[PDB]
Amino acid sequence: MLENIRIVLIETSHSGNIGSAARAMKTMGLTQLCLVSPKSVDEQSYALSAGAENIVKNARVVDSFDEAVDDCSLVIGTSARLRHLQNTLIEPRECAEKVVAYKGKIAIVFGRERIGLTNEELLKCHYHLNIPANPDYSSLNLAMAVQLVSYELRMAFLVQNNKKIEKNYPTTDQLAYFFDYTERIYQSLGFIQNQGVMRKLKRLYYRAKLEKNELNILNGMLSAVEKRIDLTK
Amino acid sequence: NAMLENIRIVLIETSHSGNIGSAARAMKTMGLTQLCLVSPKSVDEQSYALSAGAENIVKNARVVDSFDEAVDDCSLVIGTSARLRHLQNTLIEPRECAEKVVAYKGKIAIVFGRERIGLTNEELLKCHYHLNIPANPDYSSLNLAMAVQLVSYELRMAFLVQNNKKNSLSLEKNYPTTDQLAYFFDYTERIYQSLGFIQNQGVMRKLKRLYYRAKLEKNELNILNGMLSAVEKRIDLTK
Repeated sequence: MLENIRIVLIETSHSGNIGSAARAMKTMGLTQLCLVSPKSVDEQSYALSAGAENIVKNARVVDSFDEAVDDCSLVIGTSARLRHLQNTLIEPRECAEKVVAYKGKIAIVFGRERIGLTNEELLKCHYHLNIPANPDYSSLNLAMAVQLVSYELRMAFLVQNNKKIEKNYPTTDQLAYFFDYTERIYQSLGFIQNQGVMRKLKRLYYRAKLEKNELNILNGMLSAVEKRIDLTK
Repeated sequence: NAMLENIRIVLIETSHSGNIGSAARAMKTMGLTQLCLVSPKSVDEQSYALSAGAENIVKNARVVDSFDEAVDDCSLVIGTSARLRHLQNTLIEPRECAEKVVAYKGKIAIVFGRERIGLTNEELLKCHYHLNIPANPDYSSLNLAMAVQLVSYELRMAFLVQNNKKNSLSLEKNYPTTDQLAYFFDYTERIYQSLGFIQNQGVMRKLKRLYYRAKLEKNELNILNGMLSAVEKRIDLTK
């Protein structure tokens, strides 16, 4: 379900925004709202929720970011395209596709009304979600950003349910391990000297859509090489 | 630039003057600039306040008394609507809708009907397509600003994907030759037989299948040949 997604708002300054976000969530089928030290949750939150009062009432209220995301193994924060976030920057479409496919708890984290998220809060996210926007005017209202992300989450959920089609292949930990395994070895061999190799390698292996059998063989090859490396220090 | 400027956003009878502001803001975040109001109930400081830096859009908005004037000079007209069964032939959702707008060689009005009322029979008949936003069946009413934000966003995404297309087709005239890939397979074989990994021809067969299915780029082949050389140097250093 959309039930494993927690929507987290950090220090919402305007209490109406919380109602608007509850409404936007409910409109798309989301329910789990989390507020990290909201400035206030009040009659204005309840009024703007307009039928989504249940989402507001059931909101988890916590005093910290870490508390908000304590049992989520995937954490995504909304961000501007800051230079230092370039390797983990993603957009809502790809994000929605990642999320709907994820096994486990996911938190999507929206920052403060003007400021967004601090770098320290950003460091606590695995991916950084950027909404493509007018470069001259690229900050959304907090509830509208939630509305758009909630909307791509439902588009992705529906597309997936249109097939539920079905094919057992390779699981994502098996594959990310294949990467790390590949990275360790070829780094050891003097070959990998930056991220570029591992970027092309994943772009290739996705395209191929490795069968479980194929992952097996590429894995046995790593081991055979490791044996020789390990049998040479 | 923007061919987002050939798109007029029309808001039918807005109520709270703040809603005009919140819609102008949503538009500006996505690069839309043309706003038209039909008989707004009121426009005042709140229309400006809620625009949050999108005042220009509110200042320049048209204000008319009729749907006909509101869509003057637009030959593609899209009205938002509930999933009304009698409109089944012309109902579309925001993704398909944006692809059509973006390929439309003329001016387009997208008309946002009144919250929880929609458009009249006459107004619906005057739309070429009817735009419904997939939503919770149990709670499907977007307020005005939410609806404009989402349609504007799909519009911008349609615009970007179309402009990414116009560039990238020219941008992979480098695929390896048959002999290059073949050389790579014999090289993989030799090396992995040298290791003591290969015992039967099935490994190579499955590998060719994999790599042919992949359709290796020349630079990908380069990397993979580079790994085999990396492994080779190590083998050649042991014995």
